[PDB]
Amino acid sequence: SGRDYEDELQSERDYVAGLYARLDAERAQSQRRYAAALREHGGTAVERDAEVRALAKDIARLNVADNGLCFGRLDTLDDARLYIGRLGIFDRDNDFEPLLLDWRAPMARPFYVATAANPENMRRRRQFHTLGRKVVDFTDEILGRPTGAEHDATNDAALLAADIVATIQAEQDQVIRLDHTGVLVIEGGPGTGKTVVALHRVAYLLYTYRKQMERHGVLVVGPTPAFLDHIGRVLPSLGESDAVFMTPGDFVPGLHVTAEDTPEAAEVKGSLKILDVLKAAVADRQELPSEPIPIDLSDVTMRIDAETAKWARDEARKTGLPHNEARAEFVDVVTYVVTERAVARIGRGWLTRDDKHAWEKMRADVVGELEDHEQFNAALDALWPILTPEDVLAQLYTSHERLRAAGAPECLWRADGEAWTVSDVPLLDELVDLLGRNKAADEAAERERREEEAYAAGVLDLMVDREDLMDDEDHLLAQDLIDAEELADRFKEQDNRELSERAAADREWTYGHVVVDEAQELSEMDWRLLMRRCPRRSFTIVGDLAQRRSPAGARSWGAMLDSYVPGRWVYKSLSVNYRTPAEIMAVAAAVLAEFAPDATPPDSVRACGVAPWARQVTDDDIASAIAEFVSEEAGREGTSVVIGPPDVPGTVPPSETKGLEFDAVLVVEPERILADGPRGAAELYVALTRATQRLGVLYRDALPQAL
Amino acid sequence: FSEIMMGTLEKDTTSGTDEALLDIYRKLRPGEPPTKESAQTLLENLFFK
Amino acid sequence: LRVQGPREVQIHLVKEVQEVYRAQGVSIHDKHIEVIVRQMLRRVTIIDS
Amino acid sequence: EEVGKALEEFYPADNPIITIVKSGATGNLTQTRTLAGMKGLVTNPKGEFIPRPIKSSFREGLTVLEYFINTHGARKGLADTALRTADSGYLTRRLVD
Amino acid sequence: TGPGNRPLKSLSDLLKGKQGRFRQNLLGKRVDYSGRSVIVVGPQLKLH
Amino acid sequence: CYGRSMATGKLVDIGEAVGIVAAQSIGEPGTQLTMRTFHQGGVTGGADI
Ligand SMILES: [Mg+2]
Repeated sequence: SGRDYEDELQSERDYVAGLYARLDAERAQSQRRYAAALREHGGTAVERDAEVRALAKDIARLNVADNGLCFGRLDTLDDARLYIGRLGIFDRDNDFEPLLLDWRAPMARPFYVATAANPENMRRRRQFHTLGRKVVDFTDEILGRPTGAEHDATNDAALLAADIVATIQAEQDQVIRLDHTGVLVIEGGPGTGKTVVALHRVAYLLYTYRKQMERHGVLVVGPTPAFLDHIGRVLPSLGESDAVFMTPGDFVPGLHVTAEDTPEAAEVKGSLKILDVLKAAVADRQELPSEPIPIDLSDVTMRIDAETAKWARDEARKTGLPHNEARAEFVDVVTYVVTERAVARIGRGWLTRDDKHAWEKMRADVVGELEDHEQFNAALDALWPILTPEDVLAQLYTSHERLRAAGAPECLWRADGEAWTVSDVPLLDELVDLLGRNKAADEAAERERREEEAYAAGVLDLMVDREDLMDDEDHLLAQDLIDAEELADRFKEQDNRELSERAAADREWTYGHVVVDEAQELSEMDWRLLMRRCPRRSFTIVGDLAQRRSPAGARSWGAMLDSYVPGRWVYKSLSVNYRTPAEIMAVAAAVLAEFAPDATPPDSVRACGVAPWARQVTDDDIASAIAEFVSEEAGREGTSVVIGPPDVPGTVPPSETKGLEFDAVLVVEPERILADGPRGAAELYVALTRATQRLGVLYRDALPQAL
Repeated sequence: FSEIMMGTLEKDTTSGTDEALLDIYRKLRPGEPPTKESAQTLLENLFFK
Repeated sequence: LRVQGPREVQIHLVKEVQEVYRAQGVSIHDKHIEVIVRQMLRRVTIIDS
Repeated sequence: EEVGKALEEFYPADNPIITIVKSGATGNLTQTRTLAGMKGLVTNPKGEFIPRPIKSSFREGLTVLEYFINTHGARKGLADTALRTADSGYLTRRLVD
Repeated sequence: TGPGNRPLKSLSDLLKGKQGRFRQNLLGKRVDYSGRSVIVVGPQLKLH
Repeated sequence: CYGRSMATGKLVDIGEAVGIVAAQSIGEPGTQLTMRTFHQGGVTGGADI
């Protein structure tokens, strides 16, 4: 943080403060005029309403714009400066030369469309990390050949400075400015900075198609909301009111699952094969009575047997409707059979095949009694009950006979059925399609609606009629323009909610765009759910196949992105590695030799000033060793981390550190990480690749075979 | 060119011209027998002739 | 009502209604609004007898 | 606003047109400005202001296009006034009940 | 039911339906001893 | 407690129909207040106060 950086930050703060002062003055003037117009307009009612609504809309816009007025700044090759913000601010007494450009204005288009390879006559791009009315700091980016003298938290410009650069920039521009609007897959290797390219692509796509996505919304899926953070940073309106974030464990609304499942169970629970298992399991609930059920009508004892239940189930399954909908057919046929048997024995020998006037009435009486019969309904509930996903899975896992019926493996046994895991969430979401709703209807709401409409009709009747007006001439009456139904609805709650929360609480919502980060972790069922929740097939998918820790994660993109958009998805892989040194890249490749025979890695074109280091740990010196290391590194400069299993208190687990980059990294005892399931090698690869400048290694006896 | 149309086609649980014609006929004439001749004829006589 | 009690909620309601009526340029004596507001808070719900 | 202020300043204190208003007997200064100063802005059928105002005054006489755009608010007001009474009657019936 | 399918109105049904008593009228009466006419300004009249 | 009768200036007489007077007084100026938009289209009007 050089003194020049501090001076620049102070100057930007002063400029933003001046902008906010002008905004406050405009707000005060608008509020004063709004109050005056409400009080003493003195004009026609329509004109008064128009002016009042315009002023109120302006005041609301100013209120919205208060949080983070200025996004960033653009420098033109002509030396001119452009400031992008939530509002357009112009100086009235300086020929309206803009002091702040609305982000939707054409002149602000380069802020989103411009790239290093293809700048739109822009030299440098800036972004302010706004916080309320204060700017914490800003990051600079050069839209051209890197200079190496700029400042930014990512420090990507400095690493790029340390042709190869032209080729990298051209590849990144080709990825970003792709004209496709369907499924796009980005898979760069470690150190290639594919995350930055993905964020830029998302910003460009959301800006270009903003007019047709402000109502569908955007869904962000991943371990961390960092993508949502950037969307809010560059597109605060969409992020605040249109963007929804959901970790793969939060697909089902209102169920914040966090528990993990063992590989033996997860690998099978996450596959499409489970769809057959779910269908069989719900079919099992269509069971039969082991012994005849005495229905015991009020007058004649009656019996249900296995054969009538057999026939009823056959009819229901023939219908093919969901469980709760085929319940109607099952109950209808059972009721008809029982009614016929009961009528045949009530009117003993007399009424059979007589005219409708007797047999139909007897049938109606029997059916009416049955509908109120408690034990008959209890029996109908004993077989073919009303089901919910939670109940279905809870009673499937906890019983050891139903798993055999459904064809599930013996491995997904667990004693407690209510202990949901992230792998059970997609099955809970899926089961809703299988089960459905039993034609649910509301009665109290209809009564309230009827009463309110009747009250509105009475109000309209209370007004004077045209037959006996006393005005000088005939004129429009309220009854000629509005009816009781519309007037009643005019005074109802009319609840309104933000699009973000409104969509977050709906399972059936279809989003305009889906952003997936670390996509290699998602299984077949997660992809099925996501593609069900986005019919437009507009996806931005980011990840690396070699870095998955979930055993059910995608083996390859084609295995996942081909059953929905075969031959229509676009694939782009970033090549060069510059965000990590050459020694770290060599270590990563050495680990990579255990994954695939070829495993084409991202070639490195940069080397660090100091090589990595390794040491042994003896007589339990790790406890003080980690403290000494972190004290030495943190106090010097930059951000340093310690990576290892939770067994060491001072270690950050690999499950959390995947999405971050650090100047210094210390991996402790890689053997334990290598022993952490089938993906231990991938975990160690990830942890080693997190390093950007310096890497330290602690091992017990000897370095891993690969190294 | 449109993904929504392709999705609708994928989720359309009807195949062949005759089956679709029968579905439309039973939709417009629920109480009439599902004869193929009428199923083909009504659609032609509804809009195109 | 929960925080302050029946007295303060009635004052709050009268103040809020008269605020709108004043801002919109209408002059009504507070007692007319008080007559209406009184009828709103005439019941007590029993939790335990 | 500035045209209205200038018109208010210009008129003599004993002129009948402004004497009728200032005494409080009838009218308001907005009507006087519209009659003499300038009509101002008018609204679309949607209720939104048209950017181009009616710079003419009824003393001078509006042009064809200005008159046509002005008719929108006049037509809207006839239905607006009729519809305004329904909500008032609804609330009045509630209050009486 | 009797003829057709219509049910027979019971005694309590005289006090429940839309037609019956315990019912208010939103429409007003028409009243005798009343007249109507145009109004013109009489400036010589007193306030009463 | 009600005090002066607004219409006459003297203390209210026993039997005054104060409630209906208050209701009429509150409801009469209701036409001068701003209302919800009369157009059927558009988004819900709760965003703007
Ligand atoms: Mg008249």
